Amino acid sequence: SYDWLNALNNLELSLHSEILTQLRSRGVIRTKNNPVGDYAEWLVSNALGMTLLSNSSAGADAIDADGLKVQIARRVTDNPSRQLSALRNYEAADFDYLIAVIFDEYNILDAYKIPHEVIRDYARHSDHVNAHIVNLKGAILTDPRVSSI
Amino acid sequence: SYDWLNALNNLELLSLHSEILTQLRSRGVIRTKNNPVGDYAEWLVSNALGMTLLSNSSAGADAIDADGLKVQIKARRVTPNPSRQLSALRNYEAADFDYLIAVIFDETYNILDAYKIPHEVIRDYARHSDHVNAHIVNLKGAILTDPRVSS
DNA sequence: CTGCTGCTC
DNA sequence: GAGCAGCAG
Ligand SMILES: [Ca+2]
Ligand SMILES: [Ca+2]
Repeated sequence: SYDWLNALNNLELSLHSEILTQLRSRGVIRTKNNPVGDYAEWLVSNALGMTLLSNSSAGADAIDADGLKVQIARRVTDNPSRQLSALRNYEAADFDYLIAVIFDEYNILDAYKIPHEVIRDYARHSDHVNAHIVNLKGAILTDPRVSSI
Repeated sequence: SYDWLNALNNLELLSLHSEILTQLRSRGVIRTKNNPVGDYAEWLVSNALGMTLLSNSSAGADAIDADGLKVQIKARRVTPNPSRQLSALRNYEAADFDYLIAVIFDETYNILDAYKIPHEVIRDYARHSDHVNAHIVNLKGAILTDPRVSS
C-alpha cells in the first residue's frame, strides 16, 4: 500500500532522492536523470550481453557482441505520446542499430530494434532543437526492416 | 532512516518513484512526469514570491509576478556533478522574459543558492550551442560577481 | 510540428 | 566548452 505517503509532507516526499541513491548504488542507474532512461540501458545491457558506453556523446550507448554500436526509451503509463529522445548529427552514421522500449509508469510493454536506415524514413527535422525527431507510433512499428524483442 | 528500501527490488523501487511523483502531482506540487526539481522549483518560487504559473511554458517564461512581469524559472541540483550549467534558452533572442530566476538545490531539495538574474545580464555571459540551437549559461564566477545580479 | 525540463564529461 | 536523458501540448 502506497497510501502512507499522504502523511509525509512535500519536503519528505527527499525520499525520491534516496531511491535514486539506492538505484545508483545498486548499478541500475548512473546519472541523476529520469530513472526510465538508465534503467532501459541497464535492462538491454544485461539481457543481450552488451558493454555499456558512458560516452553517449553524439553516439550510441552500447556495443553488441558483434562490435556494433547501439543507441538506447519512453514510459507511457498522463498524456499518451511516444516521441523518442532527440537524435542529433544523424547524417554521420554514429550507430549501427537502435533499441527503443516503452515502459508503463516501469514495466516493459514494447521493444524494437531499428537500423540507422529505417530511421531516415521515419524521421523529421526540427530547426528549433536541431534534431531529427521520431515517434514510435504506428507505421514504423510494422516495417519488417525493424525487429521486436 | 531509509534502510527499509533495500527490501524492495528494482521494479518496486521504480514503481515507488513514479507513485511518489503522482502524489506531488495530486497535491499540485508538480505538473509533469519529468524531474520533480523543476516543477517543485516553479512551485516554490511562485507560491512564495506571489507569482502566477503558465503551463504554456513556451514564450521562454514560466510565470508572471505581482508587478506584472514575465519570469523564466530554471532550477538545478548540484551535489559535490557540481556543474551549474542551466537548461537551454532555446529562444532568448526574442527576449520573452524580464528577469530570470535560477535556484540551486542539493540532494535533499534544499536551497543552496538562488539568484534573480536580469535579461541583459543574461545576454552579457551567454554562449550559443550550434549543436542544440540554444543559448547556455552557467552560474559560477563572473556571473555571481556581476553588480546587476542579486540573491 | 510546435514546445518543455533537468543532467554529464 | 562539448556533450545527454526523458517529457508536454
Ligand atoms: Ca540513449
Ligand atoms: Ca523552466
